[PDB]
Parts: sequence; C-alpha cells; structure tokens
Amino acid sequence: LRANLLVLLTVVAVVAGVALGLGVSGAGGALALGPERLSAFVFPGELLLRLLRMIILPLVVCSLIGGAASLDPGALGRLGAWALLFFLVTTLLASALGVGLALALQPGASKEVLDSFLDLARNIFPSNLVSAAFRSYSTTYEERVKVPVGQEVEGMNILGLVVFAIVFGVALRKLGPEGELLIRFFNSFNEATMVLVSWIMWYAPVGIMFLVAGKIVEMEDVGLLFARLGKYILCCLLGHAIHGLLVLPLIYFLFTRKNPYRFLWGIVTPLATAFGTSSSSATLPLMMKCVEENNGVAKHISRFILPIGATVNMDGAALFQCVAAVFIAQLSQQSLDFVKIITILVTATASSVGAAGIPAGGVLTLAIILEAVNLPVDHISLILAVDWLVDRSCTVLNVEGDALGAGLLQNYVD
Amino acid sequence: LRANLLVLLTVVAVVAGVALGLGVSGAGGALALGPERLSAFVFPGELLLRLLRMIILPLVVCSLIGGAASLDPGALGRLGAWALLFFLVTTLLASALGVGLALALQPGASKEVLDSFLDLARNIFPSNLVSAAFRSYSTTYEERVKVPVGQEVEGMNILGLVVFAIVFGVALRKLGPEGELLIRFFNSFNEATMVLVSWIMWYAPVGIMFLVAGKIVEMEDVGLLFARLGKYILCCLLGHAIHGLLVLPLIYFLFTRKNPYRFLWGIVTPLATAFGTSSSSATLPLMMKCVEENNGVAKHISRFILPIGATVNMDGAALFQCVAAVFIAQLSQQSLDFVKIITILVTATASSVGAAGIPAGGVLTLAIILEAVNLPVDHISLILAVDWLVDRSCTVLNVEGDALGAGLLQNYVD
Amino acid sequence: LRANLLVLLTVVAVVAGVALGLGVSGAGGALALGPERLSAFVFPGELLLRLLRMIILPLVVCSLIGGAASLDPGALGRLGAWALLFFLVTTLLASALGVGLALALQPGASKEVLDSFLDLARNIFPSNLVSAAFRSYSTTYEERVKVPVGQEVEGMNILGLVVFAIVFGVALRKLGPEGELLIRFFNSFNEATMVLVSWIMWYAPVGIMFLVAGKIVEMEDVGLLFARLGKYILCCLLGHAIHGLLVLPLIYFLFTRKNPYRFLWGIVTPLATAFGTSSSSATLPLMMKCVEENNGVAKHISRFILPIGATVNMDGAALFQCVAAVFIAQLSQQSLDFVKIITILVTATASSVGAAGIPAGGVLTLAIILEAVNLPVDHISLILAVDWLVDRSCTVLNVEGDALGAGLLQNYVD
Ligand SMILES: NC(=O)CC[C@H](N)C(=O)O
Ligand SMILES: NC(=O)CC[C@H](N)C(=O)O
Ligand SMILES: NC(=O)CC[C@H](N)C(=O)O
Ligand code: NA
Ligand code: NA
Ligand code: NA
Ligand code: NA
Ligand code: NA
Ligand code: NA
Ligand code: NA
Ligand code: NA
Ligand code: NA
Repeated sequence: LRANLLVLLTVVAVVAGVALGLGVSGAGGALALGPERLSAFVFPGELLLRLLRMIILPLVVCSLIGGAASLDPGALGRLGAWALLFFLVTTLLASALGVGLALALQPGASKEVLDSFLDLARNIFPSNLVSAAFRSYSTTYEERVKVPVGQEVEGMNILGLVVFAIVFGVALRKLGPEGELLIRFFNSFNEATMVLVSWIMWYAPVGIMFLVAGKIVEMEDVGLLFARLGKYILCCLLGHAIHGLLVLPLIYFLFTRKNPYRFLWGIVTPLATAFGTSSSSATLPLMMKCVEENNGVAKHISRFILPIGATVNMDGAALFQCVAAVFIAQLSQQSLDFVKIITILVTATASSVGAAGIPAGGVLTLAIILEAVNLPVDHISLILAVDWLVDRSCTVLNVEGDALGAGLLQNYVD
Repeated sequence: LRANLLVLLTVVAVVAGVALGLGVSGAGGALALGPERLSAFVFPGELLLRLLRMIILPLVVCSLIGGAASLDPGALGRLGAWALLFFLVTTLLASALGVGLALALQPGASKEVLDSFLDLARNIFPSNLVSAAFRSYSTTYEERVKVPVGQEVEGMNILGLVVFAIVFGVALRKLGPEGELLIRFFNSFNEATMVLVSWIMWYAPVGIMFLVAGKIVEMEDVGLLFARLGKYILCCLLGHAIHGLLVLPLIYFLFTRKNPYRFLWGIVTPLATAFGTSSSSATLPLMMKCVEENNGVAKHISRFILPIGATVNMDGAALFQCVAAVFIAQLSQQSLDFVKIITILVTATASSVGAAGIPAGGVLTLAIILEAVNLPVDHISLILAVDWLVDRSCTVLNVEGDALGAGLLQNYVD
Repeated sequence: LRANLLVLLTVVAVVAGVALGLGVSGAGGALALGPERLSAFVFPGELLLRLLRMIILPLVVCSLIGGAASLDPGALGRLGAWALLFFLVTTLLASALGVGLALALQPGASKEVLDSFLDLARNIFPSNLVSAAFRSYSTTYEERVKVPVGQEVEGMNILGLVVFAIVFGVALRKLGPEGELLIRFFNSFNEATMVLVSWIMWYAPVGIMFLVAGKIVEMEDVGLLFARLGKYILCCLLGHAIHGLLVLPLIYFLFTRKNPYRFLWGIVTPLATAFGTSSSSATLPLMMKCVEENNGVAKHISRFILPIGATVNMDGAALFQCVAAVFIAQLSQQSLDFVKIITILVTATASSVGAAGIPAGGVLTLAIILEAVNLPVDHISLILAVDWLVDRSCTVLNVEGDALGAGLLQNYVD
C-alpha cells in the first residue's frame, strides 16, 4: 500500500536524518563542512519548505471558499462554533497542563499587548488581498513617548486570507445559481493543488531528512544546551506528549468512540513533516491530504476545519508559552498566585491565535505573556537556545489537534 | 425599509460621532485618553477602512471587466467619451468656482510637473498587475543636477487596474463565445464582492462614528485652526456645497429632468462614508451598491462609470486646489492675471486626474500647481493644519459627482 | 497584408529611430535636450516596455498551463526532453562559437557560484506565487567570514512561474473532467492577453523608434567606445550573426527542410522588439503572436516552447559570456588550456539558464564564469561601456533560437 510505504519512508527519513546529522557533527559539523558546503547540505529541506509554502496560499483559499460554499450558512455557523469551542477548550487544557508540569517539576529552580491584539485584528481584516498573500501588518514604535506606527512586513497573512475565504464562500452560497461557477472553479483549483500536494509528499522524506540533519548539525553540542535547560525541555516535551498521546486521544475517544491511534497513524506523515519544518502552515497541505484519504474525514469538514485550526488552534504553542512563563518566573523566584496562573493561561490562550504558525513564532508572543504577567523579559535569551526543538514539538501537537478535531467534528456531523 | 434604516443609522453615526469626539475632547482628548487608549478608541474606523480597501481591488477589476465586455466597443467608446466630457467639464466648473470664491472672499488677505505627469502615464500603464494591486510608480531625485529615478511605492494603482480592466473587457468582447466564460466568472466574482459590500454597509455606521470621533479628538482645538484659516475653510466648504447642492444638481436636472435630491438621498450613505474615510476609493464600493439598488441606474452603466470616475473625476480636489492656490497667492500678495487664472484652472483640472483618491492626496499635487504657477510652496504647511477636513469635504463632492454623472449617463442611455 | 505592413513599420521604426538619435546627438544630445526633456524624449519606449511587462505574467502563466494540460504527460515529457536537448545543444554551440571567435580574432590583445545556483534552484521553486509574480530570491552576504543571507528582490520570477504553470497544467490534465473548466478558463485568459498583444504590436514601432533613439542619444560618442572595444564588439556581434543567420538556420533546415529565412521574416517584428527592449521576456508576447499566426507553428507547441525557452534558452547570452571571458583572459594575458576552455563553455551554458532575461542580465552572471575560471573580475567595468548594445544583440539571438526551436519541434510533431 502506497500510504504505508510513504509513512515508513517518512519515519525512516526522520530517523536517518537524525543519524546523518549526528554523524556529520561527529565528523566536525559546520566547521568541517564549511559555510558553503553546509548551505549546500541543508538545501533539500529548504526546497521542501519552499514547495509547501508555494501551495499554502491557493490550497487554503480555494479549500476554504469551497467548504464555506458547501454548507448552509446556519449549519456552517454551528460547525464553526463547535470547532472554535473545541479549539479553545483544547488550548486551555494544554495551557493548564503546561503550567501544572512547570509547577510540579519546577524547571526554573518588544510589542505592547494592546498593539499585538490590534495587529491581530488588522490581519484578520486585511487591507489588501494581494498584499495579504505575502505580507502581514506589524506595529513598530517611534519616539515623539512611544507612538505606534504600523506597516506591512514579510509573511503571509494566512489568518486574513482564511477569514476572507470563509466570507467569500458564504457570499457565493448566498448567490445561488450565479455563484456555482465560482464554486466549481475553486473546487477544481483545490483538486489540482491537492495533486501537487500528492506529488510533493514523495519528496517530503528527503526534505525532512535534510531538515533534521541540518538542524542537529547546527547545534554547538547537546550538552551545552541540556546541562542548563534539561528540565525545561523535559517539561515542554512531556506536556506535548501527554497532550497529543493521552489528552487529545482521550477526548477523541470519548466524543468519537474510535481508535485514536489509528487516526494518528493515518497522519504520521504530516506529523513528521511538521516536526521537520517547524511550521503548521507548511505541513497543513500534507495534513489535509492524509486526513482526507488516509482517514475517513469528509472533504468539506477537512477543508473547513484544518485550514482554520492551522492558524487559530495551537495547543503546543500555548503549552510552550505557559511552561516558559512559569520557568522564567521560577528563575526570578517570582510568586505565582491563582490570579497570576489564570492570567498566564488566558494570555497564552489568546496569543496562541495570534501566533503566525511559522518557525520561531512563539517567542514573539512569549513577551506578550511576560508583559501582561510582569516577569523578566531578558530571560527569553535562554529559551532561544532551545527554541529550535521546542517549536518543532509544538508544531507537531498543533497540527495533531487540528487533525483530531477534524475527525471529532466528522463524527459529530455523521 | 432597510435602505432608509441604513441611511438614518449612517446620519446618526456621523452626528453621534461628532458628539462623542467633542465630549472626549472636553474630557481631555488624547492627553486624558493616552496614546494606547486613543489608538484603541479609533480602531473601529480603521477596521472599516481596511474592510473597504480589501474589496476595492476585486470589485473594481471585475466590475470594469464585466461592464466593458457588456457593450459594443463602439458604444462603449461613445459612452466613455461622454463620461470623460462630463467629468472634465464638471472639474473645470469646480476649479472656476473655487477660483472665483477665493478671489471674491479673499481668504488670503517636491516633484517636478513633467515627472508628475510621466508618473501618471506610467501608472496608467502598469508594468506589473500584481504589483499594481498594491503599489504605484513614484519618482524621486538623485544628485549627480537632479536626475529622476523612480520606484514602486506603497499604494494601490487603481488607475492602472481600471485601464487594464477596461481593455481586458474589450478584449473579452472581441473574443466572442470563447470569452463568455470569463465574463461569467468576473460577473459572479463582482456579485460576491457586492454581497460583501452589503455586509460591510451595516458596520459602516460604527466605523464612521469612530472615524469622526477620533479625527475631531485629534484636534488641538477648533479655535487654533479657525482663528487663522476660517475664511479659507469657508471658501473650500462653501464651494463644495455650491457645487454639490446647486451646480451638479442643476446640471443633472437640465440633462436629467428628475429630482436630483432624491438621487442624493439614495446615496447619503456613501457620502457620509466618504466624509468619514476621506477616500473616494474606499467609499466607491458602497456608492456602487447604493447607485445600483437605491437609485435606478443600470448595472453596467454604474459598474463602468463609478470606478472610472472615482479615479479620474475629482471636482472637490480641483476646487480645493484652486482655492489653495489663490489663497497662497493672496498670502504672498501675488498678482493673478487672466493667464495666471487660466493656468491655475488647467493645472488643477489636469492634476485632479493624477490624485490617487486617498486621504491627504491633494496636498501632494498642490505643489504641482504652485510650481506651474510660480508661488511660495512653503505656505502649504498652513493648509496641512486643516487638510484633515477639507480633504473629507473634497471626497464627498468627488463621489457625488461620480454618482450624478452615472445617473445622467443612465438617462442618456435610456 | 497587415502582417507585412507591421513588419515594414517595425523595420522603419528601427531605422528612423537610429536616424533620430543620431540627429539629436549631432544637435547636442542629452546636454542640449536637458534631463527633463531627455526623460520626456525616451518615454514612449518606456511605455512600450511597461505594456509588454504588464502582459508577460498572465500570458506566460495561462499559455503554459493550457499547453501542459493539452498533452499526455508522457508526450509532454518527451516534447520537453527534446526541447531541452535542443536548447542545451544550441547554447553549447553558441558558447563554442564565441570562444573560437575570441581566440581567433583575439579582441583582448559579487555572488558565489554555489550561491548563484542555489538561488536559481530557489527561484525554480518559488516560496510564494504572488511574490514570484514580481520578486525573485537573491542572496547577499553578512560578515560574522561571509554568511549568505537571502531575500526577495524586485524582478518577476519568470522561471518559477513557468515551472508552476507547467506542473499545474499537468495536474489539471491528471484531473480529467474536473480540470476542464480551468483549462477553458486559462485558454480564454490567454486568448484575451493575445488580443492585448495584437493591440500592443501596433504601438511597438513608436516604442522601438524612441528606445533606439534614446539609447544612442545616451552615448558619449561612438569613437570613445569603439576605439577601445571595437574588436570585442565585433566578436560578439559577428558570433551572434553567424549563429542566427547561418548556424541556427542550418540546424532548422537540416531538421526542418523548409526555408528558415521565411520563418525569420515571419518574426522580424519580435526580433526588432527584442533589439529595442533588450529583454527576451518583454518581446516574448510578440514572438508568440508572430510564431503562431505569421508562421505555421501549432498553438500548443508555441505556447509550451516559447515561454520555456525565453527563460531557459539564451544562445546570445552564452556567446557574449564566452567572448567576454576570453577577452578578459587576453587582457590579463592568462593562458587558456583545453580544460580552461571546457570550463568556460560549461559555466556559460549553465549560467545562461540562470540569466533573468532582462536588460543588463548577462553581466550579473559573467562574474560567475570569471570566478569558476579564475580571471580578473574588475575588467567587467569595460564591458559595461558596451553592454547596452551587446545585450540587445544577445536578446535578438536568444528569442530567435526560441522561435526556430519552436518551428523545429512543430516539424517533429508533424
Ligand atoms: N511554538 C509554536 O508552536 C510556534 C508556532 C509553530 N511554529 C507552528 O507553526 O505551529
Ligand atoms: N482633496 C482631495 O480631494 C484628495 C482626494 C480625496 N481624498 C479622495 O479620495 O477623493
Ligand atoms: N546578454 C543577455 O543575453 C542577457 C539577457 C537578455 N537581456 C535577454 O533578455 O535575452
Ligand atoms: Na486548542
Ligand atoms: Na493548528
Ligand atoms: Na495562531
Ligand atoms: Na469633474
Ligand atoms: Na470621483
Ligand atoms: Na484622480
Ligand atoms: Na541554446
Ligand atoms: Na530565449
Ligand atoms: Na536564462
């Protein structure tokens, strides 16, 4: 079976890439390779990333337009309400789990908040669709007292495109016969993009191998990081594993009484792609393919939930942010009252939506939680030493939550 | 009736926003609110602006393609000739009225001209459509003697998109059966964008309220501006009122013997949206909706004239530019001969086309008239103190001229 | 016949533009005209360039999608293999001819190579289609040892768009009935863009006249250039003439036993447009029109080969690069062994693909050959004095090779 062959090839890609990176580092790593030969060594992973980012846009737009135009606006609204409830509850549970793990294990033994949320709202409503295709609104500060002035910076505004696609699909549904032509157009475009996804899946193993090989070759050494941040890394990774292997599967089983680990086997490939790429947006294409044809999720439910979740639902990001907040508080020996914990949870849950879903997109918002909850911000300099791995662990769970919620809402629809 | 309800809500939005801004300023204004809370206070207006600018592009492009493909190229050429004649004559009349008011009341008691027009011509023929969707060609100067070097700067090139849409629609018409598919596609897209416009119209009241509230909260105080520029403000606003309430309605009545104030009631909402947003491009979406369904203008005539006029026809801009030129000449006590007045009129009429139709887009060209007609340029520093209001007054009349010309050409077609 | 009238008008445009430029230079040139009047003088050529660049994008994309969707993937693969073989062989022959001419006549009596090829590969796989529509990936260097860091710089990524269009057309072919709607859509769009091309062809004469008039008016004087670079100019131009009038027609005749000069008469107009614009991308629109309706090349074969070749096949560029390499080696009296010559040929052939097909796009890569083959790079400062003409001579042959290969593959298909 080609699906099992692809899954095996992706697992072997991850393992052999770890092995190749370890062997290259033992042979000297970047210093032995040199900057030019190092850049040439990690290139296939960059090609995989580029290939995925090339199709993020048309796939997301067309799939969401078709999905929103495939349902009654009332039914679509109810489905979206349930999906948002599931996303929010899972993110809150991940935040609480992260805080609890950080408090129990005790691993620790900028932009304004208002400006961050206003930028979120601005990106939700893009001022230009073509610009939104490759730029997002971001606020910097001038001194005149700090005055916030904003501009469009590099980075696809996936959130604004998602919102516009949903709204445009609802409009097409409202049109009736006149909008059917555009529905057919976008469905055909999405099917072609899905064919491209199927072709890119076969290159995904090589890209993942080289991604992981380069990222572990880029390290100074395992000891230098772990001897100082081992308990923090353990907190983050263990929370991710508990949420993805126990909590989320538990919820799926209780609401969808089917074997969740079969569902996870059906998406092993996009999970490894998320680990390799460290971005939910780039692995979303593969996740949609697998969830549609490897599992029994309906086409419209998948194409409506997965793209929305990949931008709004981020359980790993919230867990990492809470663990980081508690770790920084413990480093400074700051007291954490119940109000303080609730504030951490709420701020992490709210910022997870604003996370751009791109590599190193959690540290940008971590300062927001460290500001809402007054804590030393400079200590983030430590987290960046291990963010290259915690971010991948976060992306894995982030896309896993999307897939499991899509399955759960498929069961609810059925 | 929902139309009358929306009109009443928009009028109440303008009035209550003025009241809210006055109350906030009396309570202290920005200093009492603070920069963060001020930014949060004016946000809904920015959201309305973003929502409108999001749909300017697809609406303009699809509507113009469909309109140009809906008529015989000869009939389309005759319609465009009549529309251009009407626009030019109305702009010349506005320029003459502004000059006459400035001379009678006597309120006054950079980029090269060639480079400005070459940039206009370049933007008319965009070098890239995707870039034109969010950028426009602009010329800066290097010293080597000043050499003009140009680049693409932020700002949608609505003029180039309009020209390309008209040309592409004519091409589709030339194709015949083969082009009908694209005509259907663009008509469906425009209808969906019009549904989005209908949804945005219901948020327009809140956005307008907050826009006006913030803009009058941003003031230092009414006295500081008026005690020095009251007669200039009076000249500009009175010329706008005379042109929009007497001259343009008079022309509409003589050429279209119907009550023009009923037509103006049919578009009160986009007029208030223009006042709030200070941009003809952003209020064009709402103007098209109203002119199509609130008045009896045909679909093709509206979708061909309104988008063209919103970029080419600007009577308020020309009136303001002439009043500013005469005001600056009177400040410096410069003599204005008949040749001088004719030059002012011609330059203002020509630059009105080049005006980008965006907030504060008239002061950019005012220097062009002050250069063609040698006058002190530095004095523009005064006008910027009141441009926030004169520009809104200009945009109101600018969109009003579009609507009335669309009605007049509808009568001519009938 | 309108075709012969257009050809005559374009030839007269070239000749009369040379005459006008010579007359203006004799009257003083830029100094007599002045910077403003000079900028106004050369404007029509810039308008022609903008008009062509406006349609490069939709034309290339839609034509390639339709062509790739019009053939069986196996047949399309065989056609592409033959086209690539022809392109590579012709480019190698041009490189060898340039090297031989430089060695016989002896006219001579930055970015890393790996980074250049990695940028080529990145542009082949664009990370964003909207960004690719007007930007291309380029690598600069930071000092930390030089570390290569890359970003998107201005310039349409025609190569990535070509690859994506071919892949998307193959995907549409794979879809079957569901993809036929998109095939029809893109065919209609390409036909409309071709109508626009037909309209732009009639303005092409004026633009070409003013282009050549300005470019020869921009000169200091013929003597200052020729008295020092005459034999190099002769080598380049004579190699181009030999390849375009003897070698390429010879190959066409042997593989397609028809009069090649009739085929060249059929494309005289795009050849002169290439000479005037100095860009294969901008003249590709006209070349497609002529090759389709002036000669007997099939629609799909043209729309598949011409856009691919205009980015991949550049015989003139390779010839110029080889002549420049040998000229610089002779200036420094560097020995050229057989290995050295083979390296020059291979590097020029490989870099010709990476050439962006835009004015002055050969000198960017010339340093790549001068680095792979260690030679003084500074001497390129001389070539820039004559690149304005050699680049045009290169573009002529570059598009001529595309047209002749399209005809040859048409014969092969027949
Ligand atoms: N730490 C995080 O989860 C940041 C976002 C993550 N890189 C993603 O794309 O899902
Ligand atoms: N003063 C003016 O009229 C400038 C243009 C105006 N802001 C508009 O968009 O119509
Ligand atoms: N010297 C060259 O051939 C560079 C590329 C050339 N300007 C073209 O577009 O074909
Ligand atoms: Na969640
Ligand atoms: Na997600
Ligand atoms: Na998010
Ligand atoms: Na007018
Ligand atoms: Na207007
Ligand atoms: Na204008
Ligand atoms: Na070749
Ligand atoms: Na070519
Ligand atoms: Na090339």
